[PDB]
Amino acid sequence: HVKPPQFTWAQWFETQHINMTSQQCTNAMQVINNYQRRCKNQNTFLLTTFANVVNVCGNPNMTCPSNKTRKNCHHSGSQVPLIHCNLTTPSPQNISNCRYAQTPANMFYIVACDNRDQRRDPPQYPVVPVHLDRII
Repeated sequence: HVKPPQFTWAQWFETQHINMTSQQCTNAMQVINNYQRRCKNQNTFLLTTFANVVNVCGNPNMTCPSNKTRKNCHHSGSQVPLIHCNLTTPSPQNISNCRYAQTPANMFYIVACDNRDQRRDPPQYPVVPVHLDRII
């Protein structure tokens, strides 16, 4: 996974998975895609707060289903409302014209968390989410 350089991993997590800037996937995805310079095939927005995800980082460590040598993952405990956005119409030379479907659900999630970026993440949160590993 890669991010634009002005973001820490936690900031990028928040941009991709928390700050759904419209309740409509096509609009919300414009932000992510404009930053990544491509249309993502799929993306999940969790209808939860960043603070709530930080607190999930405090749940017991577990193996990450997507990256099995990693043990920095944490299960949400409870289901949360979320929205899955799926690309319906690619437009790689004009990202603004990508269109998405959306699928609401209530599901558990598994997040990878790490120590914050020393220089650029706020000291408020020593431990931050960095990857949305799995939805279940």
